[PDB]
Amino acid sequence: ARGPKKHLKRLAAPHHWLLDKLSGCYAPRPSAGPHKLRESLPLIVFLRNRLKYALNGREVKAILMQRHVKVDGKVRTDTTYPAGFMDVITLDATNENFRLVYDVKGRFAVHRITDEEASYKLGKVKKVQLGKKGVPYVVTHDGRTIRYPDPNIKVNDTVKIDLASGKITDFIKFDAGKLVYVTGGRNLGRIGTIVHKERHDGGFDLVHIKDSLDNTFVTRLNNVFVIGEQGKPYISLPKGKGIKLSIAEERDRRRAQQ
Amino acid sequence: PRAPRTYSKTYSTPKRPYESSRLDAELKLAGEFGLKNKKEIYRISFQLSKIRRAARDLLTRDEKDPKRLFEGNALIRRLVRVGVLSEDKKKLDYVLALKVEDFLERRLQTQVYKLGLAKSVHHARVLITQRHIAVGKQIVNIPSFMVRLDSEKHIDFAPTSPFGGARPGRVARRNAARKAE
Amino acid sequence: AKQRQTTKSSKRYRYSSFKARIDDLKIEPARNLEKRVHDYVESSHFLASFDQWKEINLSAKFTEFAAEIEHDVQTLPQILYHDKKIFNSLVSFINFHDEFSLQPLLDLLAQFCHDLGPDFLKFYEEAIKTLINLLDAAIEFESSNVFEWGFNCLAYIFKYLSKFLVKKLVLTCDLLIPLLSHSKEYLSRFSAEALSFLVRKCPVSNLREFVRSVFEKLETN
Amino acid sequence: NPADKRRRLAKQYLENLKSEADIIASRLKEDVAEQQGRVFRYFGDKLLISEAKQSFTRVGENNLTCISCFQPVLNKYTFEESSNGDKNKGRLFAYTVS
Amino acid sequence: AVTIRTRKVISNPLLARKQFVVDVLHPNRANVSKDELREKLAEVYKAEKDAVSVFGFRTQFGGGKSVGFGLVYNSVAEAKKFEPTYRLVRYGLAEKVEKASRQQRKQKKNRDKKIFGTGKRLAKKVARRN
RNA sequence: GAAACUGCGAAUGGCUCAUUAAAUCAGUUAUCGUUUAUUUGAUAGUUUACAUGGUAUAACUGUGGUAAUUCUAGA
Ligand SMILES: [Mg+2]
Ligand SMILES: [Mg+2]
Ligand SMILES: [Mg+2]
Ligand SMILES: [Mg+2]
Ligand SMILES: [Mg+2]
Ligand SMILES: [Mg+2]
Ligand SMILES: [Mg+2]
Ligand SMILES: [Mg+2]
Ligand SMILES: [Mg+2]
Repeated sequence: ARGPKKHLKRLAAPHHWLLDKLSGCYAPRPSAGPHKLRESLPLIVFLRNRLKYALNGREVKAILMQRHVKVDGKVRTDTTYPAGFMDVITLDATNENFRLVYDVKGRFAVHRITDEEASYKLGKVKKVQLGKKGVPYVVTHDGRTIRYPDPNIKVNDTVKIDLASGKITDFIKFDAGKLVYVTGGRNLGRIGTIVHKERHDGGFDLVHIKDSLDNTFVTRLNNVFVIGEQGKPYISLPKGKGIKLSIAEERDRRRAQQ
Repeated sequence: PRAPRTYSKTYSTPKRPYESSRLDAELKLAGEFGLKNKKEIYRISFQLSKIRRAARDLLTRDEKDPKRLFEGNALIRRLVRVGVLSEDKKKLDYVLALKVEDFLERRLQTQVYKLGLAKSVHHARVLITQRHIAVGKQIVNIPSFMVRLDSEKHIDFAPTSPFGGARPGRVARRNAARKAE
Repeated sequence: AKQRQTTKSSKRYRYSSFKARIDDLKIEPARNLEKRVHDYVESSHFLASFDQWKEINLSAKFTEFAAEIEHDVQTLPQILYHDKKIFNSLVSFINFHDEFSLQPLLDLLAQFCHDLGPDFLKFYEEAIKTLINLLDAAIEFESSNVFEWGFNCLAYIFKYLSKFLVKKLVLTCDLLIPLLSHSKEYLSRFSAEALSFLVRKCPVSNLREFVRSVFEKLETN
Repeated sequence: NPADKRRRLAKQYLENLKSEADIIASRLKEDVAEQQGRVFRYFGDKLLISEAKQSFTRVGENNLTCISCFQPVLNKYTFEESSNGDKNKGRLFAYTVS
Repeated sequence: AVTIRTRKVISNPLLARKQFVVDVLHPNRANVSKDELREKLAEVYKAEKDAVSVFGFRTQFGGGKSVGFGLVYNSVAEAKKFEPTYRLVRYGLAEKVEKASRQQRKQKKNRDKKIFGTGKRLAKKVARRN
């Protein structure tokens, strides 16, 4: 190609969006934004294929141009705006606030939250560095740069960002015993507690995570997101609480509730 | 272009179509079940072979294997639901003991014959293809329709059928009109 | 400006300024001939509109208002017996000035007066005072729809209480003087239309008193 | 305006309840409870089975097969009794077959 | 008799409407045209007919029942604002815009691409030349 | 609101497999070895002003050339 691509085939789209393979030939290409293309949910999919509020792309555009959707407290009018992990989506006219959190299956789940919970979000500290004029700043996972961070904040820590003012309220250090959320790999969407962090200089660090059921799994550090201390998450969790459950029991409880 | 839509063949030609004993076997199956052609027999045989090969592969696995337990249980549930496998025989070994006749009886044609709605298997076929038979509240015109245990008690003449309480067909009212005239 | 949007474009969606909407807006409910929910009633106007608004509006304030008043509005006699608490709740929620919930509340307030007109007279002064505060509050936050809801509700109350208000229209005018004399041209303009309906309905004898009083007042905006 | 008419009927109906006496509020719910298809006559506990005055009246006809009873009822919508005629005001009838 | 049952009802104040799936039982009848379904739905939900849209109706094999999708806008103006133009034309609320076939418009576009400016100067130039 | 100037796009998409045998490509690395429109977040009291020019032109008015073109000359 002689330049950046602008089209996305449905088969090539991220699997977790759950798009019909025969509905059309192309899928919404997320525009540039806070989150990466493969780890983002465009607003069109959320409003049409998840909430079912709109029946087609044009109706989604009509909703957006009416300025009823807010992302992180800001109005967005792009159909393919890349909303992502820990993103707050507010619909005032319908009066709901949603937090984009993966389910156990590995898919963004429609999780409704209260207003007081919608007032803040969490961000994994991807980078800390001194800017121009000797002003420290922190870059989070969603591309937010916050100046004058607390000196104790380091990489791999989590910062509680208030949406209205965009300032850090609290933070969590990355240490053993902390509650973590998996954001990648086939363990995507699971929740557990840190046990040990294995370090390899010049390589990818590995973290051992133990679930509430005592099952243990190892994951690369890049896919780990600290969300609080054990038993005290700073955000409301989706149904299932990030516990992976086998297939036989899946049959079992589906029958039981049925 | 749009993504492909998958397709598959539902029947396979036999290893040796020319065995005299075989030819007599399809003669029996077609004659007793009123099958139009040999392709129906081959289709049922192919489905049965797939089922029993899966059962054999599951048996080869060690007992208590999660894959074995899950998949064998699913297969037994499906076979019980369609009715080929009786309730008291819920083990993978008896699945290997199934026969083509078991599936053939569950065909809507044969069931219609047994229930007494038709005087011949061919009469059952013509009744089904002419939209006179309804399972539950819905009309089925396909002789190859497989009946479930729950569906078995709901087979009846369709509401729209002249035999099911609707007005007489075209021939009857035509004859009545000419007689009146 | 001076060449107003006389020639409309082919665009289906067009931007309109608040002043543009206000200039085009006019307070006269009767000219609107669209089918109204309250026209068809089984128990009461209030109940007929109350169920409908539950279907359309999902605002938090309205939902809270509905739950408090749901049990006491099932029947017209129940509304009459519990009229005091119903009016207090309606006034309480309107004062919050939540635009998401104003439309169902303002409509129900008019329909409330429709059910028990002569009984609403004891509520009349508070109802008008609540609207005046709302319309004054509406100036701070731009929403033309809020003005349309408020004044139509005022117009509706006049229509249902047309007989009683006409007898003492000078009192009704006295309440609306801040609106009629308000600095904004449109707020005075809208109020004038609402009060105009009462005037055209007046007996000549009652009118002569009203015209004398206003001329006495005439002796800002 | 028919709403005024309902108000008049409601007003007269309200005056009746005041003669019948919280109490007014509950009784208001009860009268319309026929519209809402739910049980609204909770009187089982207060009932007195033991003191029931029982009687058996012999009849000539054989194998009395069914009985139908007619009860005039005040209608809340129009506040008039269901009696066919003025002579039948508050007269209870029972019909029997054999 | 004909019965209309509404299922999977959703309230979309974003678009200011109510969505649902309409199931229509019509024994002894071929089917129900969109007009009667619209007037019955309008009566049931107490709205103006112009505010009711219905489409996508399929009668199952064997007849006797149909399934489609139905929309009820909160008022007529919003229906005009959001409803697709073609559905408006179906209901007669809007008039079909008459336009030339795509090939004619494309050919005209190309011919106008060839000319530069208003083109009157070329007209007078060729008039004087000939 | 035609025309024209201005801004953006036209480097996406669609088609074909000619060349290509550690080349392409698959998996897996690196940029402490570099560019990056756009989106998103930060970020600039230190630079006649009740606001400067044609150092200028299109569209447009008008005069024309060529057999001919999405050609264009002078004013
Ligand atoms: Mg490194
Ligand atoms: Mg037929
Ligand atoms: Mg240009
Ligand atoms: Mg080649
Ligand atoms: Mg070579
Ligand atoms: Mg190599
Ligand atoms: Mg751009
Ligand atoms: Mg920027
Ligand atoms: Mg020049």
